[PDB]
Amino acid sequence: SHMATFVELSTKAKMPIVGLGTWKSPLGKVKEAVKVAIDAGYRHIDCAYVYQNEHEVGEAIQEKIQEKAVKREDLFIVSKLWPTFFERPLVRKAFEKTLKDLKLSYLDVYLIHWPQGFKSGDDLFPKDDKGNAIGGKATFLDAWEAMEELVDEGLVKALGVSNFSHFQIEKLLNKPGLKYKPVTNQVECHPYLTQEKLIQYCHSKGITVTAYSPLGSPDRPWAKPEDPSLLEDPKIKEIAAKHKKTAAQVLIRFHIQRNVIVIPKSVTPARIVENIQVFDFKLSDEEMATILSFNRNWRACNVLQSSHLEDYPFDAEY
Ligand SMILES: NC(=O)c1ccc[n+]([C@@H]2O[C@H](COP(=O)([O-])OP(=O)(O)OC[C@H]3O[C@@H](n4cnc5c(N)ncnc54)[C@H](OP(=O)(O)O)[C@@H]3O)[C@@H](O)[C@H]2O)c1
Repeated sequence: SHMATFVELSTKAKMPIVGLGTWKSPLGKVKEAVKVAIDAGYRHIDCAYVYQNEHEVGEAIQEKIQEKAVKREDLFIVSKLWPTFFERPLVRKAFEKTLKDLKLSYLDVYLIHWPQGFKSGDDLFPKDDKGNAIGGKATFLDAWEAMEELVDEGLVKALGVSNFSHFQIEKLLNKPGLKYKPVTNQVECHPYLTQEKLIQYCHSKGITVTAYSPLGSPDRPWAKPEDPSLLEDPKIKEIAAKHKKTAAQVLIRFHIQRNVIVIPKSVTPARIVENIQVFDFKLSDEEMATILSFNRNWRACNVLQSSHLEDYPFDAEY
């Protein structure tokens, strides 16, 4: 039986430092994966409207509660608002659909998924006549305002952001009449993209960081063979064997020792268990410095090249 360390948020709520990622987890597999994760000791699940698997995640959560395998109060469920729903009435609708699918009465954290607003309508990925993303009417500051109302009504415990640069976080914090501060910024992070400056900034403002794609998202559709590959990095593997651990476990531990929340995804039962077995070893200061030195400023997940729209996050240095 396993328990992930708590990272305290600015609201005093406790966020498990390891959670389960659910992106690309297919229907027919994610239910069992969540069941396995909960049995193994995971209490933090990372979800999203756009992953379109939340109802299956909801079933597994409900069945485990009925089973008395776990209590709601000890689960930590995160989902995300997709940018085609930034317009106020759509925030509540998308949120409601997420909450129904998940079979919950509240979410622990609700994130802005991506800072650029997209055209509303039936398409989740609106493009023009070329494959160019079409922007929306509402900005992420508009969406936030509607999201704050969710917190006022007890439906969500805390808010956060995903894929924000420090400029965009600045914009959020400086917003007039801000009711709630983000408790986390969820961003890609791993040894090829160390986010030293972004992490430094977020921490200085009492904002935690959640590391996504910590294994380098090998199952991402657009992966190319020549693309750098963290799980096969001989230097990572060599630090692993010294601790009698797998590479995946080092990659996960790396975030833990920087106090960064981390959410590796798997639908494979043995890997789900292996991924939370990371509290029984410690990387030395030297080993941490070596891994930090692998930074390549490489983004595994950067399929959105919508730099024509305002608030493209990745043009900024951090
Ligand atoms: N914009 C955003 O906010 C955003 C973007 C991307 C991801 N995320 C979140 O972060 C989560 C994690 O990122 P990600 O899904 O991109 O990828 P990732 O967790 O870095 O890697 C997932 C891949 O690694 C494999 N894997 C898992 N554990 C392994 C192990 N112990 N040994 C070997 N292979 C292993 C998985 O295989 P199997 O599943 O087949 O075992 C899957 O192919 C996502 O699921 C999502 O919740 C958020």
